[PDB]
Amino acid sequence: QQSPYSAAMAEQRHQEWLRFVDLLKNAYQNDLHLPLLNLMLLPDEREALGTRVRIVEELLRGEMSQRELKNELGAGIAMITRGSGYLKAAPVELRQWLEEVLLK
Amino acid sequence: AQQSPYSAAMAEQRHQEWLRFVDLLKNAYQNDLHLPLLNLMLLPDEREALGTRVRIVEELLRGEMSQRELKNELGAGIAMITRGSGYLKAAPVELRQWLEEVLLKS
Ligand SMILES: O=C(O)Cc1c[nH]c2ccccc12
Ligand SMILES: O=C(O)Cc1c[nH]c2ccccc12
Repeated sequence: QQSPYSAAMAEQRHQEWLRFVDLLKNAYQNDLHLPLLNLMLLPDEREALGTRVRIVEELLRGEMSQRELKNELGAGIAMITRGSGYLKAAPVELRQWLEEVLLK
Repeated sequence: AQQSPYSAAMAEQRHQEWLRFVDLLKNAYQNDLHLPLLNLMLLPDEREALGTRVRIVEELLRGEMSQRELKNELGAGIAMITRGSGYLKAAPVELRQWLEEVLLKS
């Protein structure tokens, strides 16, 4: 069970995360998101984000086989399992929107 | 061409994929879906790293925190500070100046 120490540190990390999220929100409103994201994310991390969008899209579409996900997107079985679990755990508003925007 | 066709084709596919992510997140913010989208797209440790990198950038721009404090408070050793400082130097000055206004506002 978490202690006051661990709870304090977790809340501090949460606030730091929200500060990043808000900084990026504002960057988008001032057309500075692209250079901000180049500063805050390494190239391989940006590549991972682009690929993960594809994985999510293709999991929702349901047409690509597991072998095709691996060959085309580099997503092996464990990554598909994790990604599927993230989708299942996402709030309904996010899943509905992703279906609307990624499969349109 | 700057790159051979194999490398160029893969780079342009990655670029298109990146822009798709950027646009998706742009719209998520507008729809108040940014938090769940980022929880889907980033692992917990990756989210923590982004929170910490904001603090490193802030403290590098502020100039007050020492090298030892950067390591002991923010996990940033000498090499990481050098890398981060290099990213700031490479960024457009417009971004740097905006970061100073936002992050050092107080
Ligand atoms: O260089 C790294 O290890 C990751 C990284 C990406 N953007 C940064 C900004 C400040 C400090 C570290 C990083
Ligand atoms: O599970 C991972 O290794 C990384 C990851 C985070 N969000 C994802 C969405 C889809 C596929 C993989 C990931």
